[PDB]
Amino acid sequence: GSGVINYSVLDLTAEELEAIKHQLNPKDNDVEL
Repeated sequence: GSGVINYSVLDLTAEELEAIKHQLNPKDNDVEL
């Protein structure tokens, strides 16, 4: 019954947003959704 974190951000940075789009150097090594 692990809790879930609420991540709701709109004011994202260009450098941050671009980083996700590229998905370069990920962190999730196992169990990905």
